[PDB]
Amino acid sequence: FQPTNGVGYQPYRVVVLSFELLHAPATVCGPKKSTNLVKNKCVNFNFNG
Amino acid sequence: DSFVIRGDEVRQIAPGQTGKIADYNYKLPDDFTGCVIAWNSNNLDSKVG
Amino acid sequence: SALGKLQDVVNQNAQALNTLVKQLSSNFGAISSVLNDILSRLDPPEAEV
Amino acid sequence: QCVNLTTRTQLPPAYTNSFTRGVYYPDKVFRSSVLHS
Repeated sequence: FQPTNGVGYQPYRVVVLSFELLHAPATVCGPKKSTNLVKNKCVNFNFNG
Repeated sequence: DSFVIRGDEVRQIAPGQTGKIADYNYKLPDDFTGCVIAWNSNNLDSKVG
Repeated sequence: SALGKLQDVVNQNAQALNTLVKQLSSNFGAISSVLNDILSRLDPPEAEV
Repeated sequence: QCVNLTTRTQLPPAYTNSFTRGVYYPDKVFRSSVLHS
């Protein structure tokens, strides 16, 4: 790699993230604020994604 | 609707994709019917210094 | 064995209901079999499809 | 370090019948009371 190279010859850093969703215990989750759990009634719920 | 952005944010204009521009600056709906036209402007919109 | 003919009807009715519940399980050629899962993973614009 | 244990010759392979042993869980999904293929 050289600084005078073209755009197609410039070095690009590639990071690929591979995921598996909703088939195992999740060590990592999105920053959604936890709310109180309400049971025995109709509610819109998001549990572990 | 007209604006000026940088190149790496141009893909953020397309509907369904997120970013700084898509989340905090300008958002298109998922059912958007229209066109996106982007062209280079480094000759006139770039100032020395 | 005399009442076997009547039982046939019970077997067939139950078998058919069972076959339908089994089909409800198939992914039908998608990324996921669970409807809540595909609503979770994707934004609308291809989730409708 | 190495020790050259030497088998003068390999004994002919012995074949035994596996008795329907060895089926693993496919994925970590809780399944109960079902015949899942």
